[PDB]
Amino acid sequence: MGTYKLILNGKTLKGETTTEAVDAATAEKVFKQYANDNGVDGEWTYDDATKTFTVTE
Repeated sequence: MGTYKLILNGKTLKGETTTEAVDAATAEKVFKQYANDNGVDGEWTYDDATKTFTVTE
């Protein structure tokens, strides 16, 4: 597997968490719960080189 670094990059608040899965779609699907619960809903963009997945709002 690979560890995806979730970075909440919002217009009011931010967050930083980490979760590993077989693919990007699982990282996104799972973290969306927390993202919207925390108050961030934006553009989900991934970088496999850095293993980062930023939600920019």
